Amino acid sequence: LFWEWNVTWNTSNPDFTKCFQNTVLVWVPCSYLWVCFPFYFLYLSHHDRGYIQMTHLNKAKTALGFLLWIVCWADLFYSFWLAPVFLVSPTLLGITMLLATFLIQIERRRGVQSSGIMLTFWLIALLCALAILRSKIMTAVFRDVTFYIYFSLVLIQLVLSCFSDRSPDPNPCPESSASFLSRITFWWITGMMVQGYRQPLESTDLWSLNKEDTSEQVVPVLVKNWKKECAKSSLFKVLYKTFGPYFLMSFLFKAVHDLMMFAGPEILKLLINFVNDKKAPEWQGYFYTALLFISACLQTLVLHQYFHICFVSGMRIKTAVIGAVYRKALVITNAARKSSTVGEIVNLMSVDAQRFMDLATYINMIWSAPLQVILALYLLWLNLGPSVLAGVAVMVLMVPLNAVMAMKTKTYQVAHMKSKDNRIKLMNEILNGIKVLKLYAWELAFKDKVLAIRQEELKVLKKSAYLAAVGTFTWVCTPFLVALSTFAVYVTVDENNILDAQKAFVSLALFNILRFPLNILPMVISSIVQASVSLKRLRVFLSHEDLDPDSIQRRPINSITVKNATFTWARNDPPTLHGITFSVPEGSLVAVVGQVGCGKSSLLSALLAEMDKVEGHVTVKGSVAYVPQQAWIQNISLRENILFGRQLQERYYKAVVEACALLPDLEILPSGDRTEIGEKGVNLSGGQKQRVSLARAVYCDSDVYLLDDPLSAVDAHVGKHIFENVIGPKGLLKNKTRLLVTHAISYLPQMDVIIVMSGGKISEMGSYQELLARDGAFAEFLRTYQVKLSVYWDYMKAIGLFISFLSIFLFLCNHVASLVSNYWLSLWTDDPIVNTQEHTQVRLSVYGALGISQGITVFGYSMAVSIGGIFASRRLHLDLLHNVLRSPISFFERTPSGNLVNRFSKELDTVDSMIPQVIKMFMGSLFNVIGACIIILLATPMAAVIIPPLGLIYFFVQRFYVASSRQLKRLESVSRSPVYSHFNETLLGVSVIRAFEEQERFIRQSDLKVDENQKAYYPSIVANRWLAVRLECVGNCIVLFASLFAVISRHSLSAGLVGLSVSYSLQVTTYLNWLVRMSSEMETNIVAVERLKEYSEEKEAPWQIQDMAPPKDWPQVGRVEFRDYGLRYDLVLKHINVTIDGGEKVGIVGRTGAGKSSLTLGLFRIKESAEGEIIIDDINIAKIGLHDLRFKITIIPQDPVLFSGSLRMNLDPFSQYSDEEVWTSLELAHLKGFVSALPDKLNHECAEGGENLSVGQRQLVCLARALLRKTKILVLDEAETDDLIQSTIRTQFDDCTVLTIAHRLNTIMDYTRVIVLDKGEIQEWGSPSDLL
Ligand SMILES: CCCCC/C=C\C\C=C/C=C\C=C/[C@@H](SC[C@H](NC(=O)CC[C@H](N)C(=O)O)C(=O)NCC(=O)O)[C@@H](O)CCCC(=O)O
Repeated sequence: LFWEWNVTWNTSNPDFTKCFQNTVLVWVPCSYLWVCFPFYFLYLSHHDRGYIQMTHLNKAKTALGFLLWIVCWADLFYSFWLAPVFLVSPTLLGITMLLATFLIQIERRRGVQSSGIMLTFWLIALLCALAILRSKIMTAVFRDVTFYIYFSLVLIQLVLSCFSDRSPDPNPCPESSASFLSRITFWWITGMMVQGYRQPLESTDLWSLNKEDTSEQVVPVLVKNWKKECAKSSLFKVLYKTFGPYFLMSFLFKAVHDLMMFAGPEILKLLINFVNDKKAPEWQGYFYTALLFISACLQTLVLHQYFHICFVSGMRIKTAVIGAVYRKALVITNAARKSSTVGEIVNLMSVDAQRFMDLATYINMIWSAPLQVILALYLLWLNLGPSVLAGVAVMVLMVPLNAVMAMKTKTYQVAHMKSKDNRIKLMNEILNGIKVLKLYAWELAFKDKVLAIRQEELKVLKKSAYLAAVGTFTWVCTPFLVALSTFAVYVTVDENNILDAQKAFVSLALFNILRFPLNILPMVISSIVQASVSLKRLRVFLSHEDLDPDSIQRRPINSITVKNATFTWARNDPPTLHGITFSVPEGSLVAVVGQVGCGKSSLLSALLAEMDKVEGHVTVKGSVAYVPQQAWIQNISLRENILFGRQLQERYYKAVVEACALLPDLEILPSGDRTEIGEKGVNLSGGQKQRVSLARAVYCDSDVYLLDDPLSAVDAHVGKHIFENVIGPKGLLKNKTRLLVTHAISYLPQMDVIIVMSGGKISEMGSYQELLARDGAFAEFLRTYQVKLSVYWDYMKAIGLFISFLSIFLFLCNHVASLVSNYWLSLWTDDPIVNTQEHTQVRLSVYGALGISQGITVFGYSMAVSIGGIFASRRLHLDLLHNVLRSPISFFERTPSGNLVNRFSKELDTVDSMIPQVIKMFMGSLFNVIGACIIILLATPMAAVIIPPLGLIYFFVQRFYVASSRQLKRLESVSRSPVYSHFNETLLGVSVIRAFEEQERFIRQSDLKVDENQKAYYPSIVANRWLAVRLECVGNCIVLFASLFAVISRHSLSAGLVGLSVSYSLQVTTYLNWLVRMSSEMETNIVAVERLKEYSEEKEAPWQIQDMAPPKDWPQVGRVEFRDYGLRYDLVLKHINVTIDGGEKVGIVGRTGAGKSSLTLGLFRIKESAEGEIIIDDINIAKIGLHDLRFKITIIPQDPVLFSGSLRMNLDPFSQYSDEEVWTSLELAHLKGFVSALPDKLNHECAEGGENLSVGQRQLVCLARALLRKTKILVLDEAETDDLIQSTIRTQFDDCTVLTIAHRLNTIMDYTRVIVLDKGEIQEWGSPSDLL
């Protein structure tokens, strides 16, 4: 009377036995709350949130828990008033009920608004009660009424448990306040999604993070663990175990998900067996159908809990890594600073942290993928037998083959990356010197130079396309690669074996499962190798030696005290300052004096605890303001540069700004002091950078100032003014202890104390007059001296219509072939079993041929698609480059250089890497979903009525997801860049920050910048889970209906038709979610194509008109004639009617604001003539093509910008002039001695802008360019080597006509026929003799 099959599996009324009802159905819920409870105290204790108040809901639940216990014990009372189960079961139920009410009580105490255990437990109890209820109502007072009361109370308790209790910024994330049901299905983001449909998302209306995802909590925890280990020993992975306890729930969730996923094919086997057998009740089939849907729903909920936990752990890992690296960068010693690069360190933060999030999502595969394949193997084995091994051998041949590919893809990126940077380093060199480049027609040469690098880069992309082809091939047809071999061996080995519907289709479903773990595991292994590579970098960085923090005694308010102190720049390097001793009293001006490399700047570095103190005692008293030699400028506005995170005082600020003589600099700058100075914003001259640095130090109002050569780049008058109003005894810092490093004698007599040193050693310090009287070292020193479809059509044109249509045809052929192969397997399964099947050889051969066609087609579209991607990228980059180069300088000056150089990099990276792969994934998923839907209706046509409900809801999520995700996927991208770009700045001014003691402010700044990025990132990773849960639920509904419609119509179809319909239904779930994701990725990445075709409407005079082309000797004499010239800019140039005769030296004089320089722009047609007819000799300029005239006229600009490469490519990019001409021109440019000195001869590799070369040399190289050009018309733009360049321009260019715009009248006096420009008009036209 406990368990039989007659009343439970062979009867049309599926009733449970009486004993089963009273034993197992009651042991399930009571025992469910018994194994988790002891484990629930762990969570309830470790995690606390206060206590919830006394509410009616909490009490209602507690009172019903008391009554429920009574009712269950009331049964024991009546039993006490024969059957053994009538004693233990009621008491056990009462006791577990007493545990339930105690649990809601303690959950109130521990502050859990919504409970998961107190919901699943009631759900399980309800289902058990429902089963007994149905049985008890089918049986029909004494003990039944107690059960009805129990069931009603349990139902009301379950309904109550759904509501969220009262709680223990104006925009907190609803993560914490959401109930259990909302947390399971991620419903709390729905509003944020739906708002994303009408109200465009902004960084302000974004949620704030939780307390578990903020830098202030995640970073100090990892820092403490890192400190504990170092002192304990310093290994690293040991520390990452801290994330383990949280990451541990991922283990349980993945373990549950694996079994839940494998419960699918078993139910499919049961269903196929049911359809095969005629003598079976319909309720049996309905049971399997409902069980499959329940299993799928539990699987998806568990999987998306696992994924969310895994993603949150990775985000925390990134946050902790960023925080730890930033906090360490402020403490590492000098040698460690130089051990890396301000560049590599930033790249370490940018790459290692991202790799950790990238790894986290699939690190669990190392233990899950093996189980997800091994368990399938055993299921396949018991289904088929030994023939499985012959299949798995192919699986063996798949892992290494797939791994080597993942090995190649790992390395090819490197060969691509170094090729990309080499391009992007060159493009800036083009963009910085665009005017000089387009002054004498270097557009083509540099275009070809860039295109060569582009081709070298595209070779690697072609190789990566060939690799990704095999990768996709394996991913797509690994299931069938296994299936064909396994079925062939199974049929061939033995004649007696019969392949029915259940074997073939359950094995096919199992292979569909095997597909994922097989092809993800090598990718996980490669990612682990990369992460372990990055771990070594993080180890060697975090383990760096921090500089002694107490080396310098910083006593709060004899001002500076040094006795017998020797300092080093490294532990093993020799001392730089040997045995220094000096006492600087309060409010005294001390000047450090020495030669180059003496040790002056080292003294100020040592007073800031930047040098490594090998011995001594330093007692700097009070706050220190450091003015470094190399000025550190924050990208913030000039006002905040001077303020330096300090309260603004209008009177003090306005006293500081002009005392540094920053008023003219404020005037020239556009926005004044609100202008964005720094590398990214407006560039500033060195002297201006010094003034701002000094102004910042003066505003900081310290007592001790360390001025490491503040007046190096300021002019003599500006320097004297600054010293008078700032550093001098009658300036701003009169009472401040100033210690200045100088090599200028002009202010030395005003200094109170002069510390003169030699070779890092104190050498007879003293006051100026006393030192002069002593006549020693100081005397010697003094004596020394919604995307539109048009974008998609444009991209498909860029690929090429033939390639695009061929790729589309090959997908259709691949997917039709796969569908036909599966249908053929379905026909094979249900064949006359005439003892076995006789079509075996024929059907096996046909199935093999279809699969070979499938594989050949798959490798086909990828190759076409992948090659089409390369073709489109090549054409897009070429078009962009041609449009930019042909564009006038007005674009360059109007559009920011940063925005333009963004597309030359990010857009090309997107088109080169992301777009083709996303198209492949999107179209593969779309065709798989369409094919599965097609098969569903082929097997069950009545499933068409299920389309409208799903097709509506699928329409909504698809409409709600992409409209919102594109915002977040953008909001994150624009927010992660300010993080690293901040760190770089912090890395440039570590010494300044430590001197001002502003570590904490920058720590908070970095924490805030990381938190903003996380705020942008977390909603996206929750939107992924939201979308996936919705679409997986849709897929589970479609599997439910597809199985149900086969069950109801099992007398018209075959288990094979069922086997195929349900098997494809199981595939629909994992493909709908990826289809919508890939639609989102397409709608986000295809905008890059629009950004690339933006400059399509490139606009300058067509080069080489070839219709009015001039003769070879166009400047026959060089007769220039400005005939009523007017230059628009309202008119800078106006009423210009001048004539410069051939071979007549002519200069242009004028003040700032005149049309002097603009006149040169007129000669080279930089700006089109608003009204003018400039004619050289007998030919109009406006008619001639640009290149022609730009080649026949030469210019020596203000600052010659030398381009990266060899000197010969600088002189002659086209290599048109012979080597003898280059040598002669270089000799004639007073450069033969220097140019012969480089070991590379003419191939000297000059860096960006010729940093290695001096300014004089670069000027002479530009003169050499002009001389090598050998043209009759030459223009000069004048600002030490002036004597040399002036003599050289006066030496052999007397034959040629030279215009000269000089800000100095001394040189212009030599040139006859001076033209003076007052405000664009010709004020005077005649020789300098007539001028005076
Ligand atoms: C892509 C292969 C090359 C191209 C092949 C051509 C066409 C293939 C057809 C369909 C494409 C996609 C199929 C399934 C997704 S499936 C998405 C993936 N897997 C799961 O959803 C986990 C479920 C799985 N069954 C398991 O074992 O847990 C995942 O981790 N999602 C995380 C998230 O939600 O963000 C995988 O591609 C994701 C892996 C992508 C990757 O890391 O390269």
